[PDB]
Amino acid sequence: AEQELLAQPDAAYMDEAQQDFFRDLLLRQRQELQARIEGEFGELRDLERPSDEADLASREEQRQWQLRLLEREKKLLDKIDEALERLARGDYGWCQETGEPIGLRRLLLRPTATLCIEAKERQEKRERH
Repeated sequence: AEQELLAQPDAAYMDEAQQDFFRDLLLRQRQELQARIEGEFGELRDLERPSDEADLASREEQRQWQLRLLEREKKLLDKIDEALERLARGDYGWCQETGEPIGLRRLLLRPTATLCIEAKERQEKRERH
């Protein structure tokens, strides 16, 4: 895998190559998410289909569930679009609190992540109080 290949470079963290890698990843996820949203939309235009009196009860509260997913989903898209821009500005891959590098492994599992590990530990530790 290119993942294998990538997880072998060194203090070349976020060079033109490494960046080009994640731009690919993100865009793929973007198109995937985009098309999945389009799904949950028509999946909604199926509860807008002519309603009946009896099935009205559950069908409404089912539409209620959809709208929250469709909402989570729609936001996730922006999260990606934001990271895709971070890449353009050349601010990608770096921890926002401390300019420190965000793990390459880390970024692989969540390309969308904005903090490095220890920053997250410290932010979760504040949350505890």
